[PDB]
Amino acid sequence: TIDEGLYSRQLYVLGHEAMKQMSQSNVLIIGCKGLGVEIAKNVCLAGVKSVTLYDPQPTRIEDLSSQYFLTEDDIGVPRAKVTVSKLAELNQYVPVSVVDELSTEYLKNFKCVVVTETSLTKQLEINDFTHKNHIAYIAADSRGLFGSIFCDFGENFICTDTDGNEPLTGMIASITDDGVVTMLEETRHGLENGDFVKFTEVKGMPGLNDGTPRKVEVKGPYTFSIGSVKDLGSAGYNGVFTQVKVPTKISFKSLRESLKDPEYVYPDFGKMMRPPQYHIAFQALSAFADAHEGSLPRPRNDIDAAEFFEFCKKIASTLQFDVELDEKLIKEISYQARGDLVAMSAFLGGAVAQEVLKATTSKFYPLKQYFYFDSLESLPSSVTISEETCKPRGCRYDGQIAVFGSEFQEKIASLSTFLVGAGAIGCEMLKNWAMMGVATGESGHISVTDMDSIEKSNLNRQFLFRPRDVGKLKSECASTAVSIMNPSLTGKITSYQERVGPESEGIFGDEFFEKLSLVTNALDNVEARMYVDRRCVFFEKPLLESGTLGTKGNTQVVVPHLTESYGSSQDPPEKSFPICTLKNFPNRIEHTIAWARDLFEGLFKQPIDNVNMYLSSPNFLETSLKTSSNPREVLENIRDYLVTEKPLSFEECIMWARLQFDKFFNNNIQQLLFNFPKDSVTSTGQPFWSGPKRAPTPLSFDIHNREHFDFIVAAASLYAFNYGLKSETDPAIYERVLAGYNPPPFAPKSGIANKDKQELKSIADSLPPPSSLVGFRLTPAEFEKDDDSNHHIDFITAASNLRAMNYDITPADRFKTKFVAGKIVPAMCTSTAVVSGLVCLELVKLVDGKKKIEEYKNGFFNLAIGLFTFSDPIASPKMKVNGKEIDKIWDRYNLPDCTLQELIDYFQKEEGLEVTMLSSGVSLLYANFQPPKKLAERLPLKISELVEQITKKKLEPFRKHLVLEICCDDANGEDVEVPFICIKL
Amino acid sequence: MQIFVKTLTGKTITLEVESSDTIDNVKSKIQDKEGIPPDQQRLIFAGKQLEDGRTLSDYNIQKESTLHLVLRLRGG
Amino acid sequence: MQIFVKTLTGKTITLEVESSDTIDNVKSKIQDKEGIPPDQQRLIFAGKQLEDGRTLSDYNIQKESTLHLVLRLRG
Amino acid sequence: ALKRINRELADLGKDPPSSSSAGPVGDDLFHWQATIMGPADSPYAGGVFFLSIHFPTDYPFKPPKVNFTTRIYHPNINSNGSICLDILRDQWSPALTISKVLLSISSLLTDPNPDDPLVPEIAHVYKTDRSRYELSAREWTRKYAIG
Ligand SMILES: Nc1ncnc2c1ncn2[C@@H]1O[C@H](COP(=O)(O)OP(=O)(O)OP(=O)(O)O)[C@@H](O)[C@H]1O
Ligand SMILES: [Mg+2]
Ligand SMILES: [Mg+2]
Repeated sequence: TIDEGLYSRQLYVLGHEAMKQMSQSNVLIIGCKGLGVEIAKNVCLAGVKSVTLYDPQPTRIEDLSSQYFLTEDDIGVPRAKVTVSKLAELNQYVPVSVVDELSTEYLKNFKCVVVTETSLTKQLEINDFTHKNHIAYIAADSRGLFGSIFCDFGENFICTDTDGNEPLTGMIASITDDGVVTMLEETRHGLENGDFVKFTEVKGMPGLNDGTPRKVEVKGPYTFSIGSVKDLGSAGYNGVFTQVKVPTKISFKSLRESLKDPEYVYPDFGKMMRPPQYHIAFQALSAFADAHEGSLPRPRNDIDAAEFFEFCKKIASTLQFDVELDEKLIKEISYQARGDLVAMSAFLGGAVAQEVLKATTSKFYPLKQYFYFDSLESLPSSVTISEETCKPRGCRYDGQIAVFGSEFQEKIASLSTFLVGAGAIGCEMLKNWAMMGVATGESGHISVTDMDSIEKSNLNRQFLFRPRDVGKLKSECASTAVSIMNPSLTGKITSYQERVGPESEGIFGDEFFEKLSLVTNALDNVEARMYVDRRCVFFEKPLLESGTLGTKGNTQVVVPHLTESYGSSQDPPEKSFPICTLKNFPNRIEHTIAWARDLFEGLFKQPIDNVNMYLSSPNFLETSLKTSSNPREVLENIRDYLVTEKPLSFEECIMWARLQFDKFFNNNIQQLLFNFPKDSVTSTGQPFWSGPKRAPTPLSFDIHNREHFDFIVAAASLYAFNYGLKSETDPAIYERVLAGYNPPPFAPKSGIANKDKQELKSIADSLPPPSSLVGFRLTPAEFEKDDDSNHHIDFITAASNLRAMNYDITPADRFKTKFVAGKIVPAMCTSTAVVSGLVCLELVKLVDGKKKIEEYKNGFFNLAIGLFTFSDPIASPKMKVNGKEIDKIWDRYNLPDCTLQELIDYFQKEEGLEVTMLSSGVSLLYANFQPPKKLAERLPLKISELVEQITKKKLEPFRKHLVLEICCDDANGEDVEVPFICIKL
Repeated sequence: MQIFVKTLTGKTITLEVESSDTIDNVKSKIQDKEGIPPDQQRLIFAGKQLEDGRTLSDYNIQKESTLHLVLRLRGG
Repeated sequence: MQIFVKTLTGKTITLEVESSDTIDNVKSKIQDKEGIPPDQQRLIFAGKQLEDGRTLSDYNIQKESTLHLVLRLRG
Repeated sequence: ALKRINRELADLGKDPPSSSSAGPVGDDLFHWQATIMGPADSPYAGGVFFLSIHFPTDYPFKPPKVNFTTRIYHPNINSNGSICLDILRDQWSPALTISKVLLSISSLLTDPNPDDPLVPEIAHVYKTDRSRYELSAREWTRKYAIG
């Protein structure tokens, strides 16, 4: 009973069983500061049964540094009481409660216990109980630019899925007597040693089809081994194999036992000596707090740092830790003890919330057991960071001033950022900017653009939007929400509903871009990313890119004149199947789903568009007769949808649907089997219908069958929608109408001058005149996956399953059909939080204006396996032009609006190069091989005039520059690459 | 020399290489074992992204070293 | 005897062969003259693809016959 | 994309393809019109076939869209001009030039592949009644590919 209208994207990551187990689990959260509130928000969005909060500490001003559910009117009130009311709104299926006191025996009510802002003695007391009663325990801590996570799920934790990947499946070609399984031609199984597989449809070895898993011994990318199958047979042909994923048992140690001998998870392999340092440092922090009435070391205080280092020495000696303590790093941990950054809180909250979901669902591999992280490369170096600048000012930014200082706060307050997109990452980024105080100064400003509107499925991970906001623009709602979070942003945010692309260069022009400080992408497609990257490269602005997919995510930074751009690298492209495979010989459900989508377009979209265009354009027929690749098809569509097969009631729609069923599931298969009988052979004597080709069988219409009736209903309903008729859903009318149907006879056809044009003319003049039909239009069907009442996904599912039944393929359900046909991207709130945290950790590096390339980090992570990795950005390539060092990416030529002849002469005299090709946009302005007359005509014109003439379109008034690509040859004739040209109009 | 490559999806790959091999040879071996074109591979060792034209000894990649094979993602 | 091999670009290569010569020898001659590996050679005569292990006489190849040299593509 | 396309165009200009001639339409670099000459020792002898090539914005990282504009009676070319070629759907790599695609199309014209067809009826005629296929191909190339 999972509400798929809300958890649509999350079910594609977790699944139905996982979320069913989640909906029966209770989570207790101790601590309601930024980290705790982040964890609680992610858990509430995920969909656990309930959340309980425990934090009786009265609110303080500094707590607003990362707590976005606290306002300045809540000072002096316990944090939990003022946070519960705002947390209760995120999800209506997840109650949120508050407990004024905790007793140990009270912990047995909860499936998971999360602990933050708690001393080590209390953590030991809680864990000593939770461990022996088999309750998952997570403890998180965030001190300045340092963070720690600890997980303990019990001694006998059972993990059903360890990586979150779909089971591997493949098509076999032959299995020898010794178990050597071979894949089809140029096909990779993708298995690893120790996996288990089960076979089906294996001919010659029926014993393998029982369904018993067998060990896999990989012997190459195309073959593997399963053991000895001597008894089961001599050789097997064809068949399919599917991977079997077996449960694993993970055994955790208690906190008391794991303090002495910890097990580390390394977020970065470049610094593998640090986590042992942080292990001592955090315990020393706890001891120091215990020795000073729970007070942490003061910011940038040397006396407190010395005392903290003495505590660290004592702890290291006590635990017999044979590690040499790095004094600088430990004292850095001491200095930033009171720091409270929203970016670190978001990062650790995403990680910890994912761990909570792992504990409650027994899915994915959990952290085992200590995860120590630092982002110490984000510490500013262009400002003064001392005890005087880092002391609190009694403002909401104390938690951040304790790390960065007041001068860096002034630098942050005067940023002018530009955020593209307002989805999940956009909302997280806006929240982080509001908490950090970005653009709250006199010269600060934020601009956010997004052309989409809020939908029900977006509320699962876009926490700034509520159900009352459905149907409104994302940017306005996000700006209002963040202005509520931080009132100082009132009047500092501007929201646009414009798509960023070539058509919006009049709004986001030179003036708009010249004032920015950085651009942050929150998009979901590669075309927009490339466009924004090109614009940033031209204007030389820093860019922050980030992306997510299920539990995976990445973040990249582009810095002018330092690193390469976003488009300098290539990603794997989308997979498109051969047209022959889709048309005639499918063997996967994806092929049939693609075929069904094409059928939907061809039945309910293209003919309607042709009919409408015929009744609007006065010269449509003549243009079509020589423009389209099949004018006969257009004429037939117009005739059929206007006169021949125009329905007058719903009964005719039902009859049409029955006829289409016959056409697409019974007759084309008969024709195909007439052309290639099931006993036919190839040119080499092999059987034709073998391997990837499956012999089909015609379907006979049976009303009682569920799939046939579903197809009839969906097709009739969509046809009625096209013609605007009143559809129905009662089976009585369908069964009554389809009873009196006489199928027209069909016999496959064996086949065996200029009169065709005369026939086309006769058909064309037979159509009713456009004048006779004025104000009459047919409504086309525009594909929409998120609506479960327009019959689109129903029709596609029914057609796909019927075609699978034709070729004996395993049918899918509406869930998988919607996933495949809709191109849905799995999404999670935890991954969004993690990527936003990383992006905001890079933003402070950008604000400081760091020059070295080793100080920046591109980040990648997969939360399903607990993998984090970072790497320096790639430096932009250099080149030699005329004996000068040129940056291939960030350098350009700046020239006036001169003539083409003058441009060529300038390039000859100055760079010593001969211009061979000159192009602008998608036009060829000049080429060395053009005829002399054309050049002599085009030489004395200015570049703007030449572009206008060639493109046959005047330049817009707002256009202030032209970008030209030039290919030139040296004196010797060797081609030399040069940067682009920027002509100033 | 034998090295290990871990993918962002959890898969593990074992490569037999030599310290004098270029990054191009390693990428070709990874393509053979995985089918990923060398121009679409992102290899990370000890916080450095490996670039074509250099050798393993330039990155101090020794036996039993672990590289990460990563890729960018389009959602968000 | 003599035979002619036509390529995709319109070039004609003349070879001195005998009716008993194997297909492998002809592919070897084509590799020696044009440098095209035998594995990538697709030789066609009268609508039939020449197969290794046979002779020209098996395909009734006679004085001044014409063959076609094409690439290996299947799909 | 512009620089790659211009390099391909210049390379075509330098060394003639002999049996083919591709070039931009008007002045648009992302829309070419190529020509292919029917092989002499084939049913399409003495025929000129026009193809339209559409380079995507992501070239050379996505395949060009190549469609026949002349009607051809081939087992692997349907009525819309779609060509059943692997290097155009999923085997495309950023290392193949338009000249290679034209050579592949000429080879496809010189010998069809009826074992994995795109037009099952023409493939059936080719496999069963060869002479009728030859006559039909000659008739179609005379009716459409000449003039
Ligand atoms: N070219 C663009 N210019 C501006 N905003 C864009 C552009 N392309 C996409 N966006 C916006 O970027 C955001 C992408 O985030 P996200 O993918 O989470 O949202 P969605 O596409 O609406 O949701 P879903 O993918 O879950 O159906 C959306 O607001 C989308 O409107
Ligand atoms: Mg949307
Ligand atoms: Mg989206």
